Amino acid sequence: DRGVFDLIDDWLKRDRFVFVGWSGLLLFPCAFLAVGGWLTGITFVTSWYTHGLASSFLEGCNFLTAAVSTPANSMGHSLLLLWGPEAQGDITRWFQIGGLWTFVALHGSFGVIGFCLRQFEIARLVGIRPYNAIAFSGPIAVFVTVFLVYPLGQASWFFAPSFGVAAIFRFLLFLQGFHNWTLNPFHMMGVAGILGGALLCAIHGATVENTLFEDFTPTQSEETYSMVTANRFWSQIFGVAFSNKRWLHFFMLFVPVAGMWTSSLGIVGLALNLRSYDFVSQELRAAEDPEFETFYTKNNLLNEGIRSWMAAQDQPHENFIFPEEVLPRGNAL
Amino acid sequence: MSAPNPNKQPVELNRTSLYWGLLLIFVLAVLFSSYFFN
Amino acid sequence: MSAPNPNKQPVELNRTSLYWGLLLIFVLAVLFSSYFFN
Amino acid sequence: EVSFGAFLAVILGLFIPVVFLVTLYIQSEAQGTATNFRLPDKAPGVPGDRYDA
Amino acid sequence: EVSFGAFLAVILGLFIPVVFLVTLYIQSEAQGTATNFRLPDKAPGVPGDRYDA
Amino acid sequence: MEALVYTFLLIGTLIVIFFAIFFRDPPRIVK
Amino acid sequence: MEALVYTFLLIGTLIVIFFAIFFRDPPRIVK
Amino acid sequence: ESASFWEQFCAWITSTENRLYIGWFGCLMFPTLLTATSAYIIAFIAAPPVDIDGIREPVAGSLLYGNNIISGAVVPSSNAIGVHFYPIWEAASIDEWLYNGGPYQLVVFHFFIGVCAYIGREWELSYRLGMRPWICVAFSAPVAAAAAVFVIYPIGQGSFSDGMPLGISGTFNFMLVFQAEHNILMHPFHMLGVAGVFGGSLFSAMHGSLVTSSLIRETSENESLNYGYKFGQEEETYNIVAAHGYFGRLIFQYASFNNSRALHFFLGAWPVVGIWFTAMGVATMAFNLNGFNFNQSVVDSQGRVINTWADILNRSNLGMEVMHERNA
Amino acid sequence: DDSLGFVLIGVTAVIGLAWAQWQSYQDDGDDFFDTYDSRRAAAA
Amino acid sequence: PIFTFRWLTIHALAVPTVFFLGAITSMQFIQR
Amino acid sequence: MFTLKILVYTVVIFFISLFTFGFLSSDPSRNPNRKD
Amino acid sequence: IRYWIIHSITIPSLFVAGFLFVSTGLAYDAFGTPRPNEYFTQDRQQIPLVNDRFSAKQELEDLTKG
Amino acid sequence: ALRTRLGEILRPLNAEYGKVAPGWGTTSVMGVFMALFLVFLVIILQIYNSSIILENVDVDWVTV
Amino acid sequence: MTPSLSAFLSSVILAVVIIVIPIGAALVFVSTSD
Ligand SMILES: C=Cc1c(C)c2cc3nc(c4c5[nH]c(cc6nc(cc1[nH]2)C(C)=C6CC)c(C)c5C(=O)[C@@H]4C(=O)OC)[C@@H](CCC(=O)OC/C=C(\C)CCC[C@H](C)CCC[C@H](C)CCCC(C)C)[C@@H]3C
Ligand SMILES: CC(C)=CCC/C(C)=C/CC/C(C)=C/CC/C(C)=C/CC/C(C)=C/CC/C(C)=C/CC/C(C)=C/CC/C(C)=C/CC/C(C)=C/CC1=CC(=O)C(C)=C(C)C1=O
Ligand SMILES: CCCCCCCCCCCCCCCC(=O)OC[C@H](COP(=O)(O)OC[C@@H](O)CO)OC(=O)CCCCCCCCCCCCCCC
Ligand SMILES: CC1=C(/C=C/C(C)=C/C=C/C(C)=C/C=C/C=C(C)/C=C/C=C(C)/C=C/C2=C(C)CCCC2(C)C)C(C)(C)CCC1
Ligand SMILES: [Fe+2]
Repeated sequence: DRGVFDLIDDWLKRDRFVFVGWSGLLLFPCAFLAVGGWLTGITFVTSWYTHGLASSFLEGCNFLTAAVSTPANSMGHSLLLLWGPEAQGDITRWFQIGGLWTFVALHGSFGVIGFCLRQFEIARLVGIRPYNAIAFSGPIAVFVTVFLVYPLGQASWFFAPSFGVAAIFRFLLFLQGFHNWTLNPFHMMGVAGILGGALLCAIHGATVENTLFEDFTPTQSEETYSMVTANRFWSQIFGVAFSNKRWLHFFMLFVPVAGMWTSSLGIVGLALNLRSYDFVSQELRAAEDPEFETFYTKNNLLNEGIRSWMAAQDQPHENFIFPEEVLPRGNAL
Repeated sequence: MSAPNPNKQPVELNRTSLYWGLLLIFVLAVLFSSYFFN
Repeated sequence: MSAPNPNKQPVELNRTSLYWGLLLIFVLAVLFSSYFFN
Repeated sequence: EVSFGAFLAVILGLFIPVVFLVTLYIQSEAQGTATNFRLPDKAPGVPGDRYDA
Repeated sequence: EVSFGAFLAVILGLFIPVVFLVTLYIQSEAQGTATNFRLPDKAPGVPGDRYDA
Repeated sequence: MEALVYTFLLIGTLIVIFFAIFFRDPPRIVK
Repeated sequence: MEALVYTFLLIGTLIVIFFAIFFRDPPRIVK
Repeated sequence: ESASFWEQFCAWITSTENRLYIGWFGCLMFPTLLTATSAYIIAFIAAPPVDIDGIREPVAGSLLYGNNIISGAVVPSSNAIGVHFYPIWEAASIDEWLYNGGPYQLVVFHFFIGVCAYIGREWELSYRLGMRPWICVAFSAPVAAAAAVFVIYPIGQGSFSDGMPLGISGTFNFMLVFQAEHNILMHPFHMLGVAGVFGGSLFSAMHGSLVTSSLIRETSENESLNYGYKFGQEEETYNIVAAHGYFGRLIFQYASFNNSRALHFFLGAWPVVGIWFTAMGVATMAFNLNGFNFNQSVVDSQGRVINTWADILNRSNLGMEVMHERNA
Repeated sequence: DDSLGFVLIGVTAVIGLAWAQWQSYQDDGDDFFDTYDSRRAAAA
Repeated sequence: PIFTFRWLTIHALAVPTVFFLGAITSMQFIQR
Repeated sequence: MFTLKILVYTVVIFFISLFTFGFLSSDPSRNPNRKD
Repeated sequence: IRYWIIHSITIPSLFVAGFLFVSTGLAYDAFGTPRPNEYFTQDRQQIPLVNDRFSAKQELEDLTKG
Repeated sequence: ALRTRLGEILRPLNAEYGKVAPGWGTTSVMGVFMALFLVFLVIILQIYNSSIILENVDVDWVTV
Repeated sequence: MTPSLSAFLSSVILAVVIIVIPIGAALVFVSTSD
């Protein structure tokens, strides 16, 4: 248009094979480095000096067991920059101390910021409301709390999840054994939103496909399915039914997104070990009365079994020499 | 200045929204009562 | 029959009656709290 | 010895009638009948005009 | 030991928002805006017509 | 005392569900 | 916590009195 | 010439004017589901502890016996019963019936019959209303998951004590014991189920935000936009081309599901197929076809075992397993 | 009662006679050539 | 050679992918 | 108890027979596209 | 067709370069990944873990030597 | 609208609604201060993170 | 000037020199060209 800023603005918003925009200056390099850094780590970089594990394709791992493992516990919450005082420019030592994890997590953090900015930018360019950006704040809150806020409250980056399939599976059982994360009401609200979102996806797609009108042309001014028939069906099957199409689609937004946001609030509490581990009255009752036993008390026994049997190898920086007599067993109870 | 305020608006809450609110509050109480009591 | 009921009537409570009820309930609570607590 | 039942008697014995009076007045404001400075009902269900009008 | 403050948390945590929702709906019924099966507002402060007249 | 509160909460939830089913806003088709 | 309840009740009564005085229904003379 | 009583009964049962449709499938659904509902409520509120293990150590599951809503459950049947049919009339006393976990069998069997009849009832109402009958196929996936978790896993393991308890903490206990014994996390079918559930939430939020974003202006300022849609209207309530252009520019030039039919088919199909596969994974793990075992997969030149993340997962599984196998 | 088969036989008889009463005034003797029978004699 | 966006972007993905694919293939011939 | 078994048996058989004889009562005709 | 004939030589060149990067052991030295014969040494039978933050570079060098 | 003694006093402070500097104004100076603020925030973060270790600065609890 | 401080200064200079300035110059060139 007028100035040099206007030509750059016109070039970035030009209709090409992939939209760039101003957010693409932040999204495209950060997302490419995070994904490229993750693919580099699962292929070549080991976790031998941080976890005592082999976690790369070079060492014999497959796609399920390879991971970009977290830094060593001695690193603390260091940013672990390549030029930082830990690696001092040595990229080989940087890979061995787990600096690739902070590389993927930090560039991935600015990647999801750039993607949400991209959602805002395209919505303003097309001219629609920015509800996709609000819906993406759910995954942003989950990524920020789990991969950044939770290790920042813990001892080090070591206790964050590692970028891998089986490594994430360990992180699930770690938070169950150490925090009783299933008993947290914030995770329960998260399960309700995520399972409810899958229900809403299945039930809405089936209803539209089955209340279809006998005739989708892209420029169809009329609706392709009968809302009256769909409302009549679910009112007699379930008792209640949607009657507003706009409320039905806000609800499809709200339920899974609120599940991500509610579970993220509990992870923040888990960062400071403010966990919902026990019911004190039920724990006191089982102490005085050994015959007393509920499913919650049986679960706390399994949490003790998780903690003591993994701690020797899950946290190798600490020695944790546990003899067989102190290892909890249901047999010798 | 003790004049009729033009920004005054009526407030609505239809029966569906009332049922959603009652269900949300009752289910939240059901979920959090065990944690509050212990 | 589910006809429109002609005996339906609106219910009225002016601000003076609201203030009288609030004063009565608060004063009754003030009077009886000492006896309930002991 | 904080009597637990006595606390609920004071709280719920105050909250519930206050709520009932507040709810009655608010729907009275919506119907335009929350003032005593208005004429008697013109018709069944139709409140009279206010004195200021 | 019955946690005294926990009883108020369950009771007042349930009663107060239920009261707020019930009070909002009742005054909405007085204004004829407590149904979603009505047209949008024809004017500011004037609710739209119901679908069945 | 706690079990009474739990039972009251669950029964109240079921009452709310009953009212939401049978005393719902009747759907009217726009003309 | 009994004294807290007593103080809350007395202050609430005074608040109700304040609202009844200064936010009363304004008297209008009929014409 | 008068109408027979059976004709009036058939007219009332299959009537579309009832507030809740009954139908012939509902003739099985309503008494079974109301039986299981009242029995579950009674057993949840007040029921004596059930000796699930079979060795005279009972587990309390009712509210009146000292547990809350989270820890409350209808405890599964006793290990002494196994997969034996245990009705209330085959027990010597009501006390012995409640001691052996009979309420679990009653509630589970009535609930299973009720949800199968619910599938049939969904088809039935779809038939009476003249619509396409595949909502019941979509509901067949959570029904399959419930069947695998309540009936089929006890069949494979040989005891209804191994079924999922009808409670929250009991569900978590079932999940932990199942992971310890079968490694469901490393099963490909549970990966497909997690992909289905995560993707279903993604697609639900995506579709909802896309429709909510492109709503056509029909209301005034700060009024709820939901009044812009009229129930029974023919015209579209949102701008489909604007949402398609946004979704196209979001990822790559032409990626929007331009045909809404296949978009909604994909929405209805993805989590249903995922839940089908995770139900079949749970059902196949009942017969000891466990998940992937990548234990001791990395060794050095001298034969020493280098652990992987699967080894740490196995250590967690071993801890849960040794705390579950009470004097094996 | 005693052998539990009379409960089975007795109940399906009672509902069976009600169904047979409905079936009596059904003009289904003639055979149709269609995917389903749309003929249902509703008395009232 | 140099397109405005396309040549640099698709070569930023294709060049490391083929190099990685050759590296993955060589790992299958390592005896451990 | 034998009486409870008798009552449950007759209730179950009653509802099953309702289902069975209802689906035999010309069910495919009970559809809105019925040809008169 | 001119770009196809240069892709016919560069794609095999890049695939061979990735193949030789692993088969010659250059991938182990570049990334610090230990070979199967150097997970443990004669003087170190335990898992080599970094115990200090700011001496991590020196600690890795006095432990991976030889 | 009501005119008060304090309202007449504060009147020139709210009398410049919609007044702008034409064009880009002082955006170039603002971007420099934003860039300097970003570098400053990274410095004090890396000092706290011990990614920058200064000469006589020890990030630990101090006495007196 | 400690090695960590010098490394930080080199990182800032490097980011400006090989990331911000080349991308901005390329953007200006392709915006004026196209
Ligand atoms: C595990 C589950 C999961 C995954 C993998 C996922 C993935 C995705 N969702 C997206 C979108 C969305 N997801 C949404 C809601 C949801 N998403 C959910 C769950 C998920 N969503 C749930 C549960 C919801 C419901 C609230 C919405 C509303 C959107 C979108 O609008 C967006 C979209 O367009 O979808 C069509 C895309 C973001 C693209 C992007 O940022 O590119 C840029 C690339 C970046 C930023 C790189 C990220 C780097 C990450 C953070 C760290 C590195 C990770 C490694 C590369 C891989 C590690 C893998 C191991 C851990 C196993 C991507 C396909
Ligand atoms: C004695 C007793 C009772 C004992 C029981 C003990 C016990 C186990 C108690 C249960 C406790 C309990 C309820 C726990 C749950 C607590 C908990 C986790 C609460 C979550 C709270 C919360 C705030 C979570 C945040 C996430 C969130 C918002 C989740 C909400 C999930 C939710 C309600 C989803 C909707 C589910 C659902 C069934 C929707 C179907 C909608 C439907 C009918 C659509 C059909 C339809 C489709 C169409 O396409 C069209 C077109 C039309 C027209 C149409 O109609
Ligand atoms: C689960 C169980 C739920 C139970 C909830 C219980 C709700 C019960 C609440 C109702 C009682 C309160 C309603 C009063 C509301 C009220 O009083 O309104 C005043 C009302 C005004 O009458 P009008 O006919 O003018 O009112 C027109 C309408 O506006 C009234 O609705 O007169 C009366 O009701 C007559 C009784 C006079 C009573 C005077 C009492 C004042 C006593 C003094 C106060 C104490 C001060 C002491 C100082 C020493
Ligand atoms: C870290 C780092 C960095 C970065 C780097 C990068 C950026 C990289 C990239 C990388 C990359 C970028 C790579 C890639 C790779 C790829 C691959 C590895 C692929 C593979 C593939 C495959 C394997 C496939 C498969 C399949 C599927 C998936 C489906 C269908 C079937 C098939 C089979 C075909 C730097 C330098 C800055 C420095 C610092 C450090
Ligand atoms: Fe839709």
